[PDB]
Amino acid sequence: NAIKYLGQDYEQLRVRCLQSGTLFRDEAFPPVPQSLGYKDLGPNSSKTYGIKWKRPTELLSNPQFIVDGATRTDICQGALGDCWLLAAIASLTLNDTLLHRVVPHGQSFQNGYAGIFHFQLWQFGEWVDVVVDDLLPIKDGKLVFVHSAEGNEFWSALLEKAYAKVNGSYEALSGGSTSEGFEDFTGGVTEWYELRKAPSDLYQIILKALERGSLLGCSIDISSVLDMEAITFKKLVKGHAYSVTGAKQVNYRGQVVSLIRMRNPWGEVEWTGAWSDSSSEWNNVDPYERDQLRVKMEDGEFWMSFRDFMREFTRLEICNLTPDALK
Ligand SMILES: *[C@@](O)(C(=O)NCc1ccccc1)[C@H](C[C@@H]1CCCNC1=O)NC(=O)[C@H](Cc1ccc(F)cc1)NC(=O)c1cc2ccccc2o1
Ligand SMILES: [Ca+2]
Ligand SMILES: [Ca+2]
Repeated sequence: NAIKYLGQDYEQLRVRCLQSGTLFRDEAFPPVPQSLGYKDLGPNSSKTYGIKWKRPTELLSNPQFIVDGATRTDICQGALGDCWLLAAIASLTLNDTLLHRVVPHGQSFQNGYAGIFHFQLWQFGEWVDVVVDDLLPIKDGKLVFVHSAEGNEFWSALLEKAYAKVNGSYEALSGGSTSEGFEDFTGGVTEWYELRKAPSDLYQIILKALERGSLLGCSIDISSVLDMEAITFKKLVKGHAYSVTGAKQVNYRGQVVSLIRMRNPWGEVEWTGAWSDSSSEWNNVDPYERDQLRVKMEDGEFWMSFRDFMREFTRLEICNLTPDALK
Protein backbone atom coordinates (compact mmCIF):
# COMPACT_ATOMS: atom_id res chain seq x y z
CA ASN A 1 0.00 0.00 0.00
CA ALA A 2 2.92 2.39 0.88
CA ILE A 3 4.50 4.12 -2.14
CA LYS A 4 8.28 4.00 -2.60
CA TYR A 5 10.06 7.21 -1.59
CA LEU A 6 12.21 8.24 -4.55
CA GLY A 7 11.46 4.90 -6.18
CA GLN A 8 13.78 3.06 -3.84
CA ASP A 9 12.58 -0.54 -3.40
CA TYR A 10 13.75 -1.84 -0.01
CA GLU A 11 13.44 -5.53 -0.82
CA GLN A 12 14.93 -5.33 -4.29
CA LEU A 13 17.89 -3.30 -3.01
CA ARG A 14 18.42 -5.67 -0.07
CA VAL A 15 18.28 -8.79 -2.24
CA ARG A 16 20.69 -7.27 -4.78
CA CYS A 17 23.20 -6.34 -2.10
CA LEU A 18 22.99 -9.77 -0.50
CA GLN A 19 23.58 -11.36 -3.90
CA SER A 20 26.52 -9.10 -4.80
CA GLY A 21 27.93 -9.64 -1.29
CA THR A 22 27.99 -5.92 -0.54
CA LEU A 23 26.46 -3.42 1.89
CA PHE A 24 23.89 -0.89 0.73
CA ARG A 25 25.08 2.66 0.15
CA ASP A 26 22.27 5.18 -0.17
CA GLU A 27 22.80 7.49 -3.09
CA ALA A 28 19.83 9.59 -2.01
CA PHE A 29 21.22 10.44 1.47
CA PRO A 30 24.98 9.83 1.61
CA PRO A 31 27.21 9.91 4.69
CA VAL A 32 28.55 13.36 3.81
CA PRO A 33 28.57 16.79 5.53
CA GLN A 34 25.45 18.04 3.75
CA SER A 35 23.39 15.22 5.28
CA LEU A 36 24.36 16.51 8.73
CA GLY A 37 23.48 20.09 7.94
CA TYR A 38 24.07 23.45 6.37
CA LYS A 39 24.77 25.96 9.10
CA ASP A 40 24.87 25.02 12.72
CA LEU A 41 25.76 21.50 11.55
CA GLY A 42 27.36 22.73 8.31
CA PRO A 43 30.76 21.88 6.89
CA ASN A 44 32.68 24.53 8.85
CA SER A 45 30.75 24.27 12.14
CA SER A 46 32.60 23.52 15.34
CA LYS A 47 29.60 21.37 16.26
CA THR A 48 30.54 18.76 13.65
CA TYR A 49 33.98 18.38 15.23
CA GLY A 50 34.83 14.73 15.45
CA ILE A 51 31.70 13.35 13.80
CA LYS A 52 32.19 10.23 11.66
CA TRP A 53 29.73 7.90 9.94
CA LYS A 54 29.70 4.25 11.07
CA ARG A 55 27.32 1.31 10.65
CA PRO A 56 26.30 -0.44 13.91
CA THR A 57 28.14 -3.55 12.62
CA GLU A 58 31.31 -1.44 12.47
CA LEU A 59 30.76 -0.30 16.08
CA LEU A 60 29.72 -3.27 18.28
CA SER A 61 29.84 -7.07 18.14
CA ASN A 62 26.07 -7.80 18.24
CA PRO A 63 24.06 -4.77 17.20
CA GLN A 64 20.30 -5.23 17.41
CA PHE A 65 17.45 -3.55 15.58
CA ILE A 66 14.99 -4.05 18.43
CA VAL A 67 15.75 -5.16 22.02
CA ASP A 68 12.92 -5.87 24.52
CA GLY A 69 10.43 -4.26 22.20
CA ALA A 70 10.39 -0.93 20.45
CA THR A 71 9.36 1.21 23.43
CA ARG A 72 9.57 4.78 24.59
CA THR A 73 12.65 4.16 26.74
CA ASP A 74 14.49 3.64 23.42
CA ILE A 75 14.13 7.34 22.63
CA CYS A 76 16.96 9.33 24.32
CA GLN A 77 17.71 12.66 22.67
CA GLY A 78 21.15 13.49 21.31
CA ALA A 79 22.79 16.71 20.12
CA LEU A 80 20.05 17.93 17.91
CA GLY A 81 17.04 20.02 18.64
CA ASP A 82 14.44 17.55 17.52
CA CYS A 83 12.71 17.07 20.81
CA TRP A 84 9.34 17.51 19.03
CA LEU A 85 10.08 14.59 16.74
CA LEU A 86 11.42 12.36 19.51
CA ALA A 87 8.37 13.04 21.68
CA ALA A 88 6.24 11.97 18.75
CA ILE A 89 8.24 8.73 18.33
CA ALA A 90 7.92 7.98 22.05
CA SER A 91 4.10 8.57 21.90
CA LEU A 92 3.90 6.41 18.75
CA THR A 93 5.30 3.45 20.66
CA LEU A 94 2.11 3.33 22.73
CA ASN A 95 -0.06 2.57 19.65
CA ASP A 96 0.98 -0.93 18.74
CA THR A 97 -0.64 -1.03 15.27
CA LEU A 98 0.82 2.27 14.08
CA LEU A 99 4.20 1.48 15.70
CA HIS A 100 4.36 -1.71 13.64
CA ARG A 101 3.56 0.17 10.45
CA VAL A 102 6.10 2.96 10.94
CA VAL A 103 8.79 0.54 12.27
CA PRO A 104 8.75 -2.71 10.23
CA HIS A 105 9.71 -5.24 12.87
CA GLY A 106 11.20 -7.92 10.64
CA GLN A 107 14.57 -6.19 10.28
CA SER A 108 17.86 -7.51 11.61
CA PHE A 109 21.60 -6.99 11.66
CA GLN A 110 22.10 -10.74 11.37
CA ASN A 111 20.00 -12.90 9.08
CA GLY A 112 19.19 -11.07 5.88
CA TYR A 113 21.49 -8.13 6.56
CA ALA A 114 22.75 -5.98 3.76
CA GLY A 115 23.15 -2.62 5.40
CA ILE A 116 19.71 -1.31 4.46
CA PHE A 117 16.65 -0.58 6.58
CA HIS A 118 13.25 0.92 5.87
CA PHE A 119 10.44 2.79 7.62
CA GLN A 120 6.96 4.01 6.76
CA LEU A 121 6.13 7.73 7.11
CA TRP A 122 2.97 9.70 6.41
CA GLN A 123 4.09 12.38 3.95
CA PHE A 124 1.87 14.85 2.06
CA GLY A 125 -1.29 12.79 2.51
CA GLU A 126 0.05 9.30 1.84
CA TRP A 127 2.17 6.57 3.41
CA VAL A 128 5.63 6.29 1.91
CA ASP A 129 8.31 3.68 2.41
CA VAL A 130 11.70 5.32 3.07
CA VAL A 131 14.96 3.36 2.89
CA VAL A 132 18.21 4.29 4.62
CA ASP A 133 21.60 2.70 4.77
CA ASP A 134 22.72 2.15 8.33
CA LEU A 135 25.65 4.57 8.38
CA LEU A 136 24.98 6.72 11.47
CA PRO A 137 26.71 9.82 12.90
CA ILE A 138 29.11 8.87 15.72
CA LYS A 139 31.46 10.88 17.94
CA ASP A 140 33.84 9.32 20.53
CA GLY A 141 32.36 5.93 19.61
CA LYS A 142 28.77 6.79 20.49
CA LEU A 143 25.73 7.90 18.55
CA VAL A 144 25.65 11.72 18.20
CA PHE A 145 21.90 12.02 17.81
CA VAL A 146 19.03 9.88 19.13
CA HIS A 147 20.03 6.66 20.90
CA SER A 148 18.35 4.01 23.02
CA ALA A 149 18.91 3.49 26.69
CA GLU A 150 20.07 0.10 25.46
CA GLY A 151 23.38 0.92 23.79
CA ASN A 152 23.14 -1.93 21.32
CA GLU A 153 19.64 -1.07 20.00
CA PHE A 154 19.37 0.92 16.73
CA TRP A 155 15.74 1.13 15.45
CA SER A 156 15.16 4.64 16.79
CA ALA A 157 18.53 5.98 15.50
CA LEU A 158 17.59 4.63 12.09
CA LEU A 159 14.02 6.01 12.22
CA GLU A 160 15.42 9.44 13.07
CA LYS A 161 17.82 9.10 10.13
CA ALA A 162 14.91 8.29 7.80
CA TYR A 163 13.07 11.39 9.01
CA ALA A 164 16.21 13.47 8.44
CA LYS A 165 16.43 11.99 4.96
CA VAL A 166 12.96 13.15 3.90
CA ASN A 167 13.89 16.62 5.27
CA GLY A 168 17.27 16.73 3.52
CA SER A 169 19.49 16.87 6.62
CA TYR A 170 19.63 16.34 10.35
CA GLU A 171 19.85 20.10 11.00
CA ALA A 172 16.50 20.58 9.19
CA LEU A 173 14.99 18.80 12.23
CA SER A 174 16.29 21.39 14.70
CA GLY A 175 13.34 23.27 16.19
CA GLY A 176 9.83 22.12 15.38
CA SER A 177 6.23 21.32 16.34
CA THR A 178 5.31 17.99 17.97
CA SER A 179 2.12 17.94 15.92
CA GLU A 180 4.14 17.55 12.71
CA GLY A 181 5.79 14.42 14.13
CA PHE A 182 2.52 13.03 15.48
CA GLU A 183 0.82 13.46 12.10
CA ASP A 184 3.72 12.08 10.07
CA PHE A 185 3.61 8.92 12.12
CA THR A 186 -0.15 8.41 12.04
CA GLY A 187 -1.98 10.15 9.28
CA GLY A 188 -4.05 11.69 12.09
CA VAL A 189 -4.86 15.32 12.80
CA THR A 190 -3.84 17.36 15.83
CA GLU A 191 -6.07 19.37 18.14
CA TRP A 192 -4.35 21.96 20.33
CA TYR A 193 -5.42 22.94 23.85
CA GLU A 194 -4.39 26.01 25.84
CA LEU A 195 -4.39 24.64 29.36
CA ARG A 196 -5.44 28.03 30.86
CA LYS A 197 -8.63 27.85 28.76
CA ALA A 198 -9.25 24.12 28.87
CA PRO A 199 -12.69 22.45 28.96
CA SER A 200 -13.87 21.07 32.29
CA ASP A 201 -13.74 17.50 30.98
CA LEU A 202 -10.14 17.74 29.71
CA TYR A 203 -8.94 14.93 31.96
CA GLN A 204 -11.63 12.62 30.53
CA ILE A 205 -10.63 13.72 27.03
CA ILE A 206 -7.04 12.70 27.80
CA LEU A 207 -8.08 9.34 29.26
CA LYS A 208 -10.17 8.45 26.23
CA ALA A 209 -7.51 9.64 23.82
CA LEU A 210 -4.79 7.52 25.46
CA GLU A 211 -7.14 4.51 25.53
CA ARG A 212 -7.78 4.73 21.80
CA GLY A 213 -4.07 5.12 20.89
CA SER A 214 -4.04 8.78 19.96
CA LEU A 215 -0.71 10.52 20.44
CA LEU A 216 -0.41 13.24 23.08
CA GLY A 217 2.22 15.82 23.92
CA CYS A 218 2.59 18.83 26.13
CA SER A 219 4.85 21.82 26.68
CA ILE A 220 5.61 24.93 28.75
CA ASP A 221 5.56 28.31 27.03
CA ILE A 222 8.67 30.48 26.95
CA SER A 223 8.55 34.15 27.95
CA SER A 224 11.55 35.13 25.83
CA VAL A 225 14.34 33.52 23.87
CA LEU A 226 16.51 33.34 27.00
CA ASP A 227 13.80 31.05 28.44
CA MET A 228 14.40 28.45 25.76
CA GLU A 229 15.31 25.11 27.31
CA ALA A 230 15.40 26.61 30.76
CA ILE A 231 15.12 24.12 33.56
CA THR A 232 12.69 25.17 36.31
CA PHE A 233 13.29 24.78 40.00
CA LYS A 234 11.24 21.57 39.98
CA LYS A 235 13.15 20.27 36.91
CA LEU A 236 10.61 20.78 34.16
CA VAL A 237 12.06 22.05 30.87
CA LYS A 238 10.55 25.08 29.12
CA GLY A 239 10.09 25.30 25.35
CA HIS A 240 10.51 21.52 25.21
CA ALA A 241 8.25 18.77 23.88
CA TYR A 242 7.09 16.12 26.33
CA SER A 243 5.15 12.94 25.50
CA VAL A 244 1.97 12.33 27.55
CA THR A 245 2.14 8.61 28.12
CA GLY A 246 -0.44 7.77 30.76
CA ALA A 247 -3.27 8.78 33.04
CA LYS A 248 -4.86 7.12 36.00
CA GLN A 249 -7.06 8.03 38.96
CA VAL A 250 -6.03 6.79 42.41
CA ASN A 251 -7.59 6.86 45.84
CA TYR A 252 -5.57 9.25 47.97
CA ARG A 253 -6.30 10.78 51.41
CA GLY A 254 -10.00 10.01 51.13
CA GLN A 255 -10.35 11.47 47.65
CA VAL A 256 -9.94 10.33 44.07
CA VAL A 257 -6.89 12.05 42.55
CA SER A 258 -6.36 12.25 38.80
CA LEU A 259 -2.74 11.63 37.78
CA ILE A 260 -1.01 12.11 34.45
CA ARG A 261 2.28 10.56 33.25
CA MET A 262 4.66 12.19 30.85
CA ARG A 263 8.11 11.58 29.43
CA ASN A 264 10.94 13.98 28.73
CA PRO A 265 12.57 12.73 25.47
CA TRP A 266 15.99 13.47 27.02
CA GLY A 267 15.45 10.22 28.92
CA GLU A 268 16.47 12.07 32.02
CA VAL A 269 15.60 15.21 34.06
CA GLU A 270 12.30 14.86 35.80
CA TRP A 271 9.71 16.71 37.91
CA THR A 272 10.59 16.77 41.60
CA GLY A 273 7.11 17.69 42.98
CA ALA A 274 4.17 15.64 44.07
CA TRP A 275 3.95 12.20 42.47
CA SER A 276 7.56 12.25 41.32
CA ASP A 277 9.45 8.99 41.50
CA SER A 278 10.67 9.33 45.09
CA SER A 279 7.86 11.56 46.40
CA SER A 280 6.01 10.78 49.56
CA GLU A 281 2.55 10.80 47.93
CA TRP A 282 3.20 7.20 46.92
CA ASN A 283 3.24 6.16 50.56
CA ASN A 284 -0.51 6.87 50.80
CA VAL A 285 -1.68 5.02 47.75
CA ASP A 286 -2.76 1.40 47.58
CA PRO A 287 0.28 -1.00 47.41
CA TYR A 288 -0.96 -2.51 44.17
CA GLU A 289 -1.46 0.92 42.54
CA ARG A 290 1.98 1.95 43.81
CA ASP A 291 3.50 -1.16 42.27
CA GLN A 292 1.59 -0.75 38.98
CA LEU A 293 2.29 2.95 38.45
CA ARG A 294 5.45 4.04 40.24
CA VAL A 295 8.86 3.19 38.79
CA LYS A 296 11.87 4.58 40.61
CA MET A 297 14.14 5.20 37.65
CA GLU A 298 15.83 8.19 36.07
CA ASP A 299 14.33 7.55 32.68
CA GLY A 300 12.70 10.87 31.88
CA GLU A 301 9.21 9.54 32.80
CA PHE A 302 7.20 10.65 35.82
CA TRP A 303 3.77 11.33 37.17
CA MET A 304 2.14 14.59 38.21
CA SER A 305 -1.27 15.30 39.61
CA PHE A 306 -3.61 16.71 36.98
CA ARG A 307 -3.87 19.80 39.17
CA ASP A 308 -0.10 20.33 39.05
CA PHE A 309 0.03 19.52 35.34
CA MET A 310 -2.50 22.25 34.68
CA ARG A 311 -0.52 24.63 36.85
CA GLU A 312 2.92 23.94 35.30
CA PHE A 313 2.27 23.09 31.65
CA THR A 314 0.78 25.49 29.11
CA ARG A 315 -0.32 23.47 26.13
CA LEU A 316 -1.40 20.02 25.21
CA GLU A 317 -1.77 18.48 21.77
CA ILE A 318 -3.79 15.41 20.85
CA CYS A 319 -3.30 13.77 17.45
CA ASN A 320 -6.35 11.58 16.75
CA LEU A 321 -6.42 9.13 13.94
CA THR A 322 -10.16 9.53 13.18
CA PRO A 323 -11.48 12.39 15.34
CA ASP A 324 -14.93 12.52 13.68
CA ALA A 325 -15.51 8.82 13.86
CA LEU A 326 -14.76 7.60 17.38
CA LYS A 327 -15.64 4.67 19.64
C1 LIG B 1 13.79 20.82 22.22
O1 LIG B 1 13.60 21.33 23.56
C2 LIG B 1 15.13 20.07 22.08
O2 LIG B 1 15.39 19.51 21.08
N1 LIG B 1 16.01 20.15 23.24
C3 LIG B 1 17.34 19.45 23.16
C4 LIG B 1 18.29 20.38 22.35
C5 LIG B 1 18.22 21.84 22.48
C6 LIG B 1 19.08 22.66 21.76
C7 LIG B 1 20.02 22.12 20.90
C8 LIG B 1 20.12 20.68 20.78
C9 LIG B 1 19.26 19.84 21.51
C10 LIG B 1 13.87 21.96 21.18
C11 LIG B 1 15.00 23.02 21.55
C12 LIG B 1 14.95 24.23 20.57
C13 LIG B 1 15.31 23.75 19.28
C14 LIG B 1 16.10 24.69 18.48
C15 LIG B 1 17.35 25.14 19.15
N2 LIG B 1 17.14 25.72 20.54
C16 LIG B 1 15.91 25.25 21.29
O3 LIG B 1 15.64 25.64 22.42
N3 LIG B 1 12.58 22.66 21.32
C17 LIG B 1 11.74 22.76 20.17
O4 LIG B 1 12.08 22.33 19.10
C18 LIG B 1 10.39 23.50 20.41
C19 LIG B 1 9.47 22.35 20.87
C20 LIG B 1 8.01 22.81 21.17
C21 LIG B 1 7.02 21.86 20.84
C22 LIG B 1 5.67 22.22 21.09
C23 LIG B 1 5.42 23.45 21.67
F1 LIG B 1 4.13 23.79 21.92
C24 LIG B 1 6.46 24.38 22.02
C25 LIG B 1 7.78 24.03 21.78
N4 LIG B 1 10.04 24.13 19.14
C26 LIG B 1 10.91 25.25 18.73
O5 LIG B 1 11.79 25.62 19.43
C27 LIG B 1 10.55 25.74 17.35
C28 LIG B 1 9.40 25.21 16.75
C29 LIG B 1 9.32 25.76 15.46
C30 LIG B 1 8.39 25.63 14.40
C31 LIG B 1 8.59 26.35 13.24
C32 LIG B 1 9.71 27.22 13.11
C33 LIG B 1 10.64 27.35 14.16
C34 LIG B 1 10.46 26.63 15.34
O6 LIG B 1 11.19 26.58 16.50
CA1 LIG C 1 13.94 -1.49 23.27
CA1 LIG D 1 11.29 8.33 36.28
